[PDB]
Amino acid sequence: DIQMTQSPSTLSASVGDRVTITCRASQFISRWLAWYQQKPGKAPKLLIYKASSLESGVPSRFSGSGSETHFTLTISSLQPDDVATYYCQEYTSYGRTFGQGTKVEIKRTVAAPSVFIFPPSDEQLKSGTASVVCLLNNFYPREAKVQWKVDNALQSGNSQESVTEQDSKDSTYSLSSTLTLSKADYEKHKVYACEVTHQGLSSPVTKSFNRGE
Amino acid sequence: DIQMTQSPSTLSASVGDRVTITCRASQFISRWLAWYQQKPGKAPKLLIYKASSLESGVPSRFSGSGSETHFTLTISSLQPDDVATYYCQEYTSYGRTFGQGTKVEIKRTVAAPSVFIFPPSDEQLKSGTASVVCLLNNFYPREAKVQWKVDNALQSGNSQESVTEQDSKDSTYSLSSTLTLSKADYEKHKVYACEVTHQGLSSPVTKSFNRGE
Amino acid sequence: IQMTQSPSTLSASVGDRVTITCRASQFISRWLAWYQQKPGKAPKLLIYKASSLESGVPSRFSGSGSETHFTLTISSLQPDDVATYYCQEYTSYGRTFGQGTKVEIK
Amino acid sequence: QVKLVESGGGVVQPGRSLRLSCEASGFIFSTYGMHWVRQAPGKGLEWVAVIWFDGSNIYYADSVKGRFTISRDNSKNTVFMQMDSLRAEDTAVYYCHRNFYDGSGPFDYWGQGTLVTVSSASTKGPSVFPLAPSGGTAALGCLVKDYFPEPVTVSWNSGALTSGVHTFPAVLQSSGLYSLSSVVTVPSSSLGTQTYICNVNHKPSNTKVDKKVEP
Amino acid sequence: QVKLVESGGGVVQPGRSLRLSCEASGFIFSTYGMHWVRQAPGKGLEWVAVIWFDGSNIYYADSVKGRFTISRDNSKNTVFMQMDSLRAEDTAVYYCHRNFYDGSGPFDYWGQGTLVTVSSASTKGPSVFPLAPALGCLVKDYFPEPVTVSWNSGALTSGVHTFPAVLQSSGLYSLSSVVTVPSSSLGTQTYICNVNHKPSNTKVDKKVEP
Amino acid sequence: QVKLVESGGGVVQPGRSLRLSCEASGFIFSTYGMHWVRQAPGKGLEWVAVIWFDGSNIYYADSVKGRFTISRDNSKNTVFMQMDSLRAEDTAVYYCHRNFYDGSGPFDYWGQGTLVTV
Amino acid sequence: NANPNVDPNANPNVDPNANPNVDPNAN
Repeated sequence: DIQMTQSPSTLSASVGDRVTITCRASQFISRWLAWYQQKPGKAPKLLIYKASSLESGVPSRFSGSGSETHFTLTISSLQPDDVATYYCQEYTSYGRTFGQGTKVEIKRTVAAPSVFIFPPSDEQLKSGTASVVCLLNNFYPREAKVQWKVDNALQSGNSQESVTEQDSKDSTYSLSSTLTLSKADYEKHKVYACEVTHQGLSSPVTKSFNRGE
Repeated sequence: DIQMTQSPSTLSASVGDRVTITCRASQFISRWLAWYQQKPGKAPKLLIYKASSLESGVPSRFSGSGSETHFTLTISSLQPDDVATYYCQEYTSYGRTFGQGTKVEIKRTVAAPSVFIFPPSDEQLKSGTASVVCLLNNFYPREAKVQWKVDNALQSGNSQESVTEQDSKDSTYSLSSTLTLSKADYEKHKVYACEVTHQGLSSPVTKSFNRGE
Repeated sequence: IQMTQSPSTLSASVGDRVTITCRASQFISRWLAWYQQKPGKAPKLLIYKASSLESGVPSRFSGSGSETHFTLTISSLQPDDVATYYCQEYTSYGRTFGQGTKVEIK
Repeated sequence: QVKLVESGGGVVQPGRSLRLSCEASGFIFSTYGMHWVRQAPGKGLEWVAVIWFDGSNIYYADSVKGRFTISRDNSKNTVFMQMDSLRAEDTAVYYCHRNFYDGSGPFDYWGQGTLVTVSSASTKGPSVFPLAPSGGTAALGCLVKDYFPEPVTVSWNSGALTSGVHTFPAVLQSSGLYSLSSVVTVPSSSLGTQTYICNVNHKPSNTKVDKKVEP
Repeated sequence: QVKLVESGGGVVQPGRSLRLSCEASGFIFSTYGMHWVRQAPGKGLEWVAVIWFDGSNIYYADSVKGRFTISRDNSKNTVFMQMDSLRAEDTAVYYCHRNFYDGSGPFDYWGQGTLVTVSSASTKGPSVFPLAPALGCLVKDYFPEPVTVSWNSGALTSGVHTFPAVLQSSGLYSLSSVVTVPSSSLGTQTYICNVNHKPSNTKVDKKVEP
Repeated sequence: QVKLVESGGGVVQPGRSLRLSCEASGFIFSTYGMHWVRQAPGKGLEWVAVIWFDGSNIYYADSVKGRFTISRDNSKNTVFMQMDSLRAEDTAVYYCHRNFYDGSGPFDYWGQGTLVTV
Repeated sequence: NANPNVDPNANPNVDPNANPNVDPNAN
């Protein structure tokens, strides 16, 4: 069998720059390669075949080269509409083989996150499960940390976080942190808080509230 | 032996846009197609080859077509250098195979005809055969009907009609109707009439001729 | 296998039709390649199989011929494209080059 | 023209059979083969099986060999796929792929994809709760919880309000049920606004539920 | 430059034989081939025959095989085409087609066009008649096409209508022309219905008077 | 990737057997073979010798039939060349060549040369 | 038609047959 690898796992570049992605293989596959591209929530599209050529309708800012056991793709002057995932491919028998996938995103200045906290409602309290949510908006880059305090006590192993895709207008992220518990724990304590730390802020931001108001 | 078929043989746009012509083939011709264009009569002229490639010097005629057996040609707004006849063409081996042909017209509005009649000339009477003409001028659209009455008697099978090509200034058609007969039968009748009907005229109009006046 | 090339000198202005002859020894198949060498560098393949053109090359070159007679033709000359041209046969295991054809000046 | 359609997806319990079917319209299937390509919920693409026309050359993947079967019906241009002994790891989106190259260029065509999932759980309707928004612009949210299977569609004001909206990707809880929340930023003093509604829509079970959020 | 010319053609009694010759001036016939394409009067185009450069690849149409043939003389670049046993519905306009796709873009060249009309008749001059009072001119009983008709030797060429020729069942052609005229253009300078027939030199000019 | 690098050589006196090496910098050498080719100043290129992987055809040139000794080396890919009884007209620049044609096109990978002077 | 330099094989996903009206050196 033949295994194919892509060296850079993720990329980051500003507008109007040069980016390169390299595909490495084992064994010998001659000049047979093809580079795909997939935008989120759709079907992939062919870009380059035979490792040097170009299909009709593709802008001429893409290029690719290499032979035998080392191939590469170069993009110059990155416009902000080609952010997607790119896959290798090799067609030398009755069977294909794909790569791992390299992601391309955009860079810009840092951002200051905004923090909100929502207390539980009565309808979910009636059912028997209480969820506490706090939300982070408009921050960059991706790395961020949120911690959960209940009655000035740290919790772990019972919270989950979710992040959205990078927007196409302001290029900022958003994060939601949810903590689940049973009711007895909810009326047992009185004080709740989630604390947020990031590169952008000078000091960690604390948000807290009290049960019953 | 690759039969081809085309879109309906007539079309109108009224200086509109989004005019499409569809060409369908049989078997597998891969992607080898060409689109021609012939003005009333000079010679064909080439526009597009490989089913999407604009020629050198041709104006902007957007034309995106598929593969296998389906092809389309779009117009993208119509000036007045696009009244003609368009043909498909294949080239996959030694030989060619043309299509049928599709025309394009221009619509402005409804119009009313002008009806005139000409009595036979005396020299043509001496020739032994008489001919009478009903002329209808400046009417739209092409459909029309004329009837010949000889002393209030309908006739058929001894008349012919001729219509020109749509004028490039006022975009109206002209019609001539010729009725031929022997001199002896001509002397046996005195009253003649050409009666026309059209959508523009509310009522049929009859023009009459009486011998000897 | 002994080969030869007749036009050992060239005399043409900027833009002209030039021809080069690559007479062979015996009846080989369509196994021939053309090499071009500029001064102080390494050779570079131009055309193989006596007809093909190979990728990443200007279209101004064209080779032809078969049997025992093979030729090369360029539409123009261009100051960029003055160098020496060698003939090669790549049948069997061993190679065999020919003689040079210097594109002379003035 | 040419366009492929595949069907047979859905839900199945862990270890019974299931049959897919991919059919085309526009060509005659007598030239080359047809491939099945599956994509995991958040990973890269993978290849499964290929069948030549008048099926003679049959090739499978490495982690799928043994428990799958693929065949062609010799009347129409329809290709089948019969799956036995499913495991909890095979939950993905299955396409239908066909490409080949000719001296004129490339030809490639993809299906659309039918989701296939394996688990041990029934079908349930989502539960919808508000988030009270209660100095600067505010934010209000709508929380769906215990719905199965994916996907659900949410929209505010029947699509009238589509500015400053966010819908985080769904996550899987330990018990085997999904939950997600959707949030909207709102001006500071939009008091007494026209209407705020949670339009939710679930396809597997018709449970269109609309709710309202108030301070 | 590059151009093509065709010779022969004209009028032939049904049956018999002809010979059409295509001459290409501007290049040298060394690669690819040449085709013959015909067009019926007021209908679509259709393919007839092809020839390759050296000696081979001779293919014909569906309803032209058996009859006809194609040939290329050596030395000079001539293309000959022999036809025989011509019945009706083979009267049309023939072109000479050269086409190939290469390099920067396509290369296509067409010919002027040769007219062939098969008929069991003979040459004849036209007969001109006026129309009583716009004003009209009628030509009848002439063969073969075409005829050029105009007014005032082109001095007055505005508002002129000339309907397409109509084939009479007898076997002779006829047509008419009409020119719009102002309301009270009394005492006009001259009105000459000049007519010209190419096969037979019969230049006739007439006058019209109310 | 293939990048042939040539090393080993220098100033010599009439009569010696200085070694020549063509260790490759990429891929492997289990396919086809490898050649040697020289160029003396004021002359065109000329053939030298050809060696396939393992024992195979070792056909020599015209001026040096049956006199040179060239051998492969199992693993640690390299081709070794040994000449004896040096004459004076053997000063030139030596290259390393590997050519083979495939259904996708050619592959040249022209090496780099070194100078040898008697 | 047998040399030790040329590799005798084929790729099933591509069929080589040039169109006579077109040269095979088209980009």
